[PDB]
Amino acid sequence: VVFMNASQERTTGRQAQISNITAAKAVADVIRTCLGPKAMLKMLLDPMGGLVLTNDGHAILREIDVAHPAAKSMLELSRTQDEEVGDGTTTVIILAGEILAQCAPYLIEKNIHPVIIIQALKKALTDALEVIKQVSKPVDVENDAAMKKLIQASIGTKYVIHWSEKMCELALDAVKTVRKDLNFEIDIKRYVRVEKIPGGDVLDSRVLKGVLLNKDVVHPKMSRHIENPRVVLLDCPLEYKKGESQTNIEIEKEEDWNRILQIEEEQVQLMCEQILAVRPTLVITEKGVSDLAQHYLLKGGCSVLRRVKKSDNNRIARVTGATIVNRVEDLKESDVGTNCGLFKVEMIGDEYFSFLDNCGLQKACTIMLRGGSKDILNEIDRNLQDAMAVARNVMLSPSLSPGGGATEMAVSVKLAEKAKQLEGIQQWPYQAVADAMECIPRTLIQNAGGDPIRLLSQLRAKHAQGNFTTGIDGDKGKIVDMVSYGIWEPEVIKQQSVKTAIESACLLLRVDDIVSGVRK
Amino acid sequence: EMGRPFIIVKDQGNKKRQHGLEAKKSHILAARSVASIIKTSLGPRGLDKILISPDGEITITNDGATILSQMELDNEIAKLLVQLSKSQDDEIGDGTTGVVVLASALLDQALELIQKGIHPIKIANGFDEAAKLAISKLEETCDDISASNDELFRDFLLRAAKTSLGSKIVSKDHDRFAEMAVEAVINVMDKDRKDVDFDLIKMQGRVGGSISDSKLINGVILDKDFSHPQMPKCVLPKEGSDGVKLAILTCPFEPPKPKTKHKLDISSVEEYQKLQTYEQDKFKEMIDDVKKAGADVVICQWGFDDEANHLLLQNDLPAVRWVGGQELEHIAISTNGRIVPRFQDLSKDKLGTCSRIYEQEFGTTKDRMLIIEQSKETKTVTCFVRGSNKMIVDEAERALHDSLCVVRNLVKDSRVVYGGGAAEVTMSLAVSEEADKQRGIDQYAFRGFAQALDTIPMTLAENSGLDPIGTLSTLKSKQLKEKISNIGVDCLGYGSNDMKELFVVDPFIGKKQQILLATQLCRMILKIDNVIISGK
Amino acid sequence: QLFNNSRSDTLFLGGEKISGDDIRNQNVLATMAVANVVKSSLGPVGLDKMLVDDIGDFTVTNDGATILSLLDVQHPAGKILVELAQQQDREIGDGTTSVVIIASELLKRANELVKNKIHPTTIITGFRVALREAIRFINEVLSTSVDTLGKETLINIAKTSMSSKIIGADSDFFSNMVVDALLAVKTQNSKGEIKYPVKAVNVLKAHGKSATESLLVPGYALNCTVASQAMPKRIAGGNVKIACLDLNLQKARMAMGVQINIDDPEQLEQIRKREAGIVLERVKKIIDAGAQVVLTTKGIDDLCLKEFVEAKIMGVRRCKKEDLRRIARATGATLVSSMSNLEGEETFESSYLGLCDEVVQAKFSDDECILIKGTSKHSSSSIILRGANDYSLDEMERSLHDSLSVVKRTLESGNVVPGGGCVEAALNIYLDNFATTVGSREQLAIAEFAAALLIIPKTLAVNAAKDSSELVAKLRSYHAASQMAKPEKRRSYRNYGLDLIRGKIVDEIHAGVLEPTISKVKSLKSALEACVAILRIDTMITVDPE
Amino acid sequence: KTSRGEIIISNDGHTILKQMAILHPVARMLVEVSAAQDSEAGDGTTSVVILTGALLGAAERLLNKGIHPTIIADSFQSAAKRSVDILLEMCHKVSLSDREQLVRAASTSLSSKIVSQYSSFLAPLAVDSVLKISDENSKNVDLNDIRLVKKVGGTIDDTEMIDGVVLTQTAIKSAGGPTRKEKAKIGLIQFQISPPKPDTENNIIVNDYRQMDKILKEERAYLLNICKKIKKAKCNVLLIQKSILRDAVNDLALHFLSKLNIMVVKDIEREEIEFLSKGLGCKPIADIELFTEDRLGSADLVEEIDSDGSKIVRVTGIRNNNARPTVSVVIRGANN
Ligand SMILES: Nc1ncnc2c1ncn2[C@@H]1O[C@H](COP(=O)(O)OP(=O)(O)O)[C@@H](O)[C@H]1O
Ligand SMILES: Nc1ncnc2c1ncn2[C@@H]1O[C@H](COP(=O)(O)OP(=O)(O)O)[C@@H](O)[C@H]1O
Ligand SMILES: Nc1ncnc2c1ncn2[C@@H]1O[C@H](COP(=O)(O)OP(=O)(O)O)[C@@H](O)[C@H]1O
Ligand SMILES: [Mg+2]
Ligand SMILES: [Mg+2]
Ligand SMILES: [Mg+2]
Ligand SMILES: [Mg+2]
Repeated sequence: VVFMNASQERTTGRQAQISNITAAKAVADVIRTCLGPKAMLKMLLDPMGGLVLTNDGHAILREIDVAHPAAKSMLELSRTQDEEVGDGTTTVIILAGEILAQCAPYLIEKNIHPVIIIQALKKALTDALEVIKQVSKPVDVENDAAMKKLIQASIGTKYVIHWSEKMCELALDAVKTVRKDLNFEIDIKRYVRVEKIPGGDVLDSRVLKGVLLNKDVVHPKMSRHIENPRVVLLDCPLEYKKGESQTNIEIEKEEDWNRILQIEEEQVQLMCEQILAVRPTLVITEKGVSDLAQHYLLKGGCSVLRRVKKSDNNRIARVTGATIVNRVEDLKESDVGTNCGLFKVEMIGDEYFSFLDNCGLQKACTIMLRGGSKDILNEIDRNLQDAMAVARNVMLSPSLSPGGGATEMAVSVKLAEKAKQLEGIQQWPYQAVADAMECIPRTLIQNAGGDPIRLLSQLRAKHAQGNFTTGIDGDKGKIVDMVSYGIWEPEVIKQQSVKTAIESACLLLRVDDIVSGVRK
Repeated sequence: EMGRPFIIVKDQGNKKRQHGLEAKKSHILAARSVASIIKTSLGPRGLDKILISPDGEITITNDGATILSQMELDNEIAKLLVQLSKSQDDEIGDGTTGVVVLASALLDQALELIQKGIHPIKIANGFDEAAKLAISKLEETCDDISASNDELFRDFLLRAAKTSLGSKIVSKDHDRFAEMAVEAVINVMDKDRKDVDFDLIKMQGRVGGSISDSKLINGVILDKDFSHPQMPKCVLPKEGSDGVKLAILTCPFEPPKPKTKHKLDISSVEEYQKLQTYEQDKFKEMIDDVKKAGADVVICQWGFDDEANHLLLQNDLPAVRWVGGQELEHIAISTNGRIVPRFQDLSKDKLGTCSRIYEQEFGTTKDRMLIIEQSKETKTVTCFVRGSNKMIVDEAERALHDSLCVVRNLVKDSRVVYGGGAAEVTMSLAVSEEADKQRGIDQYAFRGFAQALDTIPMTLAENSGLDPIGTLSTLKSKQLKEKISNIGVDCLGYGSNDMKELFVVDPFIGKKQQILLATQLCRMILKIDNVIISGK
Repeated sequence: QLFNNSRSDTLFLGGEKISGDDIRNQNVLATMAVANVVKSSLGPVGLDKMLVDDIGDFTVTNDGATILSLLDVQHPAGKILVELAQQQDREIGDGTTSVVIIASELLKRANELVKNKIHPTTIITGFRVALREAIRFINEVLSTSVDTLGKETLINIAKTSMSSKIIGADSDFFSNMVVDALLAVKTQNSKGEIKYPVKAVNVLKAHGKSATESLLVPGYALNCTVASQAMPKRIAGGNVKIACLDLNLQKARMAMGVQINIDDPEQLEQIRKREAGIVLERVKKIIDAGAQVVLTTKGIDDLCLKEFVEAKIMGVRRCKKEDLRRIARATGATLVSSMSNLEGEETFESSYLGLCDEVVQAKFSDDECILIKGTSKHSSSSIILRGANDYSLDEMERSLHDSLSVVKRTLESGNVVPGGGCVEAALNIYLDNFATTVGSREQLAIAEFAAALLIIPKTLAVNAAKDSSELVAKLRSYHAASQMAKPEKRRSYRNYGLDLIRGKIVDEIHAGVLEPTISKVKSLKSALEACVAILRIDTMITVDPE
Repeated sequence: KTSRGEIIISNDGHTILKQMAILHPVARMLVEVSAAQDSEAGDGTTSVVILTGALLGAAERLLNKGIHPTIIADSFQSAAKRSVDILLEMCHKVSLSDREQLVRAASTSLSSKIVSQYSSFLAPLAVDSVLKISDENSKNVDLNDIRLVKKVGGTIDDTEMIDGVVLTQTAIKSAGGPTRKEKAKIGLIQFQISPPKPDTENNIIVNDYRQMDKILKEERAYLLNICKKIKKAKCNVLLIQKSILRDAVNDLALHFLSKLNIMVVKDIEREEIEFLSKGLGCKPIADIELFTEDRLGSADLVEEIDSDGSKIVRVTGIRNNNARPTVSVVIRGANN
């Protein structure tokens, strides 16, 4: 009989709560060294063989296979922070892992029901958002010098801090190019193109507005340099089109077979005449190009590029302003790309690269990153996406909050004053969030080589003096305020980090049993 | 189960449990398989069965006690019927095949009552009350034969002998077997015709010759021959004599030695020469003590050295060697002698007396066996059986053994009945008559016990090729018309269903145990509910 | 239990056949093994459970409907409660946790009733006669939906369903969303009868922010991606025309199994050009009609994408068939499978186009959805859930789905009963005096039926890690005195239940906990049929597969 | 529990013996004993098995008593024939239609069935089903006219007799134009509705691009001309056979029928036409030329009621009133 075929034996009670808390703490313990400007790096080995070396929180979690079911929920928390914002993925797990670590001596010790704690976690979440809103100050979003110091917040931890002066100029012009007036700037990562070119120097880089294609020219006579280029995008292949009806031709007369091949040559010549009506200087298609259509376009000076990526055509239409039209009969002068210039094919031994330079507010840009190796170049790509994600929340809302240990401790001090005034059953779980916000500033000291005992003891005494700007230095470990050094981070990063940790803690505290063998 | 192994008792999956109606059906069918085997061998028209032993030896018998003893079974209910016939053979020794058929007949009638919703204890309570009503009824019908003299008392012993000799192999010689079985008790018995000792009669089988050579010999039959066979085989007494003066000695002929381990140290040649004379003086002294006592044949338990072969040959003293200790007890009883522990205690009053001591050649080679005869009535009777097959010599032992068990039961006073199915029919109608007066819930209990007693007469009609319906209806109609209980089934078909004219006689103590062993065993079987049988 | 029975003695069966009390003992263990799961999940103090497929994915499900669906139970009688939990979703939609615990308790207490030798027909009759009086008693103790001046009902109706769920602490925020969502999607049929098409409210999965910030969409939200990126992302202005077409816009082969044979080679090109031209004829009628949004069930070929960008029309492909039917009624458009009419001519009529206030496509956490708001003809609603991960939103998806079914029963039938063990405890005192009248052998069967309903209020206190006796003993004090409360409101003594948070007995009307009356009628009848079928099985026969 | 996984709980002894596989050769003969009891009388399949096993137990003791088996067999046949005349004197004849004798005998015949507690409204249900077919010749009363349709979900208390023919399958709903139909004529379509094709392989050759313009119009004109003849006869309900060989419905055909608000239900069993034709009083139409108003029947209400997830199509009333009617009962229950 066996009754249930899936986990007929059951683990319930405190045994299931310990397994959920211990596994959740193990997720945050491995990334403790990944927090702070002195943070180390972690290397990951996939079954495919590709090596990923980074200090990013999300990149470490998603590439590790965790057999513990409840600990897998910790792996998806960084995806929520990465997809919505992209910055702060490491502090989410450290905070959420510390909550369950602090909430452990309750169900076992105080015997407090989880829902009673959940009601306290929701009330502490509302008060935490108010403290973060009070410590946040607005700044000018149109100041270019002010936004350069904000991008350096996430760069200070990353290895690109040496190039930070150069990297901020790359990320600033990239977000400003794709943004447009309409929900405010509505910028999207899909419009920003980051191309990875092995070799070169990181110090030498530039933001290019256009699309960088690795495809070569289809014919040697094609001019690789055009003063005033004209781009016309065509989804239809220049090869002879065949009907899907599977038409079978019965040939009887001797002149019927010779005429079929001639008509195939006349239509290819006819489709070229429809293109030459607007006289484009450039031709770009996403499919193959026949060798017959190449000669007819040599007289008009039409450079043809074949097998272009589908998503790249939409990025060409933004910079060049051309309209994608599948049929050659609807081609008009308005559909021809305009304002584009500086078309040149630079010769590099690895691949042929084509350049575009722009002179309907949506635009696109292609950032050319030159690293020392392919794997380091993969790191700058990830560091550039997180650098541009910081400028997004600054343009969405003017609110700007402190960082580096000041915001986390500013909430813990406000939670200590209200805790003593509750005088009830919810007083114990309400104090768990106050001690949970201390892990982030404590980790910054442990990675800096300082003494967390004496620094955090005097740190809480400073916040009681009425100033919320007191942080923790990452190098010297000084208690000096963050206004002097200039660490500031968007409030959205601080809000999404606290909201995700509270919602995740309430999920794992409600699991009283773990069963397997379902095989859905 | 909740997900954890639940084991109350070690070897959980090995042992099985039976309960409910399926547990009762398996117990009844287990007895029906044993019954249908025994029902074929019941009655003088029955047939024997071959018993193959794991060692290769075979046994052919119809005896329910012997068949079930060597039978390898599995179910424990069928093993309870094994000791049922064993209980019948050990005490009474007669009716071993009838207790199995009667017990299964009680279980067959009980299965029909269980399906009707009757509690098993109510079924067992009805069989216990019906068993005493049948015994008390047959006890009033029988008569006491003790008023007859010793001349007629021998006739009643010949009547019950010929009945027990039937149904078994070599039943053509039963006429002479019945005569020899009674004469053994005539010679060995108490003067008051009571409490005869059965152990004084020994059963000694011999393989060879024919069955017609079986005869009674009063004395001791030993497998050992005369030592140093230069002496005459047949020993004859002196012209005038009181007897042969048989001597029995449990001490071998040796120079005296301590029982404890001893060390005899000879420190000089003179001490060694004295041992030479001391050696021959003892062998000369031991042979003179027998000659002065007048003894002739000397029996030794441990034998003797070759020194005394010629010594006893000069004095014409027969001697045997390596006689078992159990046989020495058998020798002193026949000759009425006394075992002499040592030559210093040897006297003429302790010597045994028998008529003649001789040996038989038997077959071609075989072995030499000694035979002793008595000149008058003694306390020892040895049975002598011959046969042309090893299986015949074997079964004939227990065939006459069971015949002696019937005669020794007749030694008990004032118990006799007539067999041939006349006892079961008389006791059947007495139980069915009480069922109409009692009524109640036990009315069906007396019916099941009455139908079970009629199975034995109906089984006799099956082996004889008769109609069990027409035979049982004739017996029941005869007991209602007339009070004579002597009408029964005839499997030999000589006519005259009256048992008085056919002389068939059975012991009442044997028939009384058949009802007691069958009823009391079914009372325990019907109480069995949970059956736990461990795997072998 | 104990030692296994012998295998087919004289019965000669190829499978296993067990008879006697061993079948009814294993049938109880089948319902008790599946109950211990559903037990700890009952009540606001219940805790969620995690099921694993061994493939690396986990499933968090509070209610026993999906739990018993995922867990494989090969026991013949164990599949009854599995199908019963799956059934409870079909009729009422809520109560899958209570129907399994009650049905398992009816069989548990009946296991000692058969040891009395009482025949199941006496046990079944005792449960049915007590049920006929129980359904009538529930209709006597029901309360009207009028109550005070304002509604003060539908807000409290949802709060009861939000209990036992992770969003139960946020139930105050989600109470106004469920009520406003069902009232917008209401329809009319049967000449005045109002119907509530549950599942018409779209449930979207988004990441980030918090569950408390989830915004109720005043209209339908379609989950899909934009056809071409060159199309305008936001469409403004009033009277936005929407076209819903079930016809393929991609180029398709001529007929199905025919063959195209061409003799004159000059017609080889002209015949192929017509195949691509017929497809664009249906697009030309849409552009001239002024349709801003074109919704297509199947995909859209690149031939139709160039006409939508030039005309500033938003195309949408790969639409669900059930999603477009709700868009047609809400926006007022008529579903068009093909362009044709009674006449032989083919043309497109402007009446098939809908109207709304605004059409905008929102993108949050890789989830792209088109927000259709301000439908003039018929209003609609959509709920965008935000949580930790997809599996965290899987429980929130079924949490709001059960809340839509509870509110539906209160609007159709205004009769509601208080929760927290009010109905289960009130039926005990009513059946205590009723069993003494019948007597004979049915008095014990009715008495055990009233005690079997006590498992629901007692489970609340066990899962709360508190003392169950003091809560139940004080509970009976109000109900035992309610039958004897006698006429004269000053009666009171009724509609009281357990408060698990504060550990006190308070009025459920002022506490805001109410449950539909029809939920009690369908639960007791469905839980009894599961117990009746089990009590009637004398022998289980299992045939081995060939 | 069967070998394929199907689990059947049956009180009837015939299904108990049929679903159970017996290894003994003679013990399987009892399975066919209940088959003869269920095929002729239909009641007493459990008792006839017990009576057979009881006679074997009584004849078992007769074998050891010296009676030949043929004598035992000939004695039972002589006693069984005498037992028939015993019941002929005790039985009492009843009137053609009596509510007292038929209802009390129907509820008693249920006995241990689970419907015994539900027998209150079920006893008149089985009586009124047979009373609709009355004959003086005492015919076997074929049960094909009585259709018991099973639906998953609900309770047995909801089981009631339907005043008209019920449809097991649901509506196509692809077009789904009509929600509900009142005073409609139910049609029966034995042919296929599709673009014109022979039942055998055909070929269509297109030699000119202007020919395809006439093809798409004429393929829709054929489906249009079919809807014209249906509209002239005012047939709002159509029923189409499965037609696995040729497509029964088409997207172009369902759009034409949606304009006229004609409800169509497909995937109907072929053997159910006798229940559809006699119950609804509608002559099946196998040809578009044979379609007329005289072959169409009449129905008051044709609707599909979705209750607790269970969708069912019911028809209320039949105005034809032909020689003999049919019985339609929908069965509901919690457990399948
Ligand atoms: N020089 C520094 N001094 C003090 N704090 C720093 C310094 N550099 C970085 N930090 C803090 O360390 C944190 C690490 O940020 P980062 O690694 O980019 O993502 P995450 O915050 O998810 O770990 C930042 O939030 C920042 O406040
Ligand atoms: N020659 C005979 N005539 C009539 N009845 C006999 C005869 N021999 C045996 N019987 C009956 O058969 C029964 C069984 O006898 P038998 O099989 O010889 O030994 P046991 O009594 O040990 O089974 C006895 O009860 C006896 O009454
Ligand atoms: N706020 C509350 N206070 C007390 N009891 C409640 C409360 N909410 C629900 N209950 C009780 O919990 C039981 C289960 O409710 P619910 O979770 O909505 O159904 P299910 O457990 O089937 O999902 C109900 O019978 C109700 O009486
Ligand atoms: Mg960062
Ligand atoms: Mg004998
Ligand atoms: Mg619920
Ligand atoms: Mg019946």
